[PDB]
Amino acid sequence: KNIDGYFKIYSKHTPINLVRDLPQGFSALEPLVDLPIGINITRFQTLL
Amino acid sequence: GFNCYFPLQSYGFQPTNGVGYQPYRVVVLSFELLHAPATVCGPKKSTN
Repeated sequence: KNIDGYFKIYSKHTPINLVRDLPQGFSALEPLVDLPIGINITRFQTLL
Repeated sequence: GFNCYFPLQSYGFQPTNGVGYQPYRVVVLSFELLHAPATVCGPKKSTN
């Protein structure tokens, strides 16, 4: 989330056992980091 | 040539120069505020 010039990141690693699709289980993401960057954001792209 | 001079001069920093011709190192600290959140701040005191 980019709010008020801060980029929030929340995250959760989780051990799974499937070949495809999202699991069914509920689990809440915790605050990872929070960055005071000030920039506007409208698009993004993944790095591989 | 005449009317056509190289634009830079070099200082004659002899050790026996009068004080007006001694070298001085200078630093200029320029502060600024934008709409980005503040990131440089003075230290905060704690009581016991």
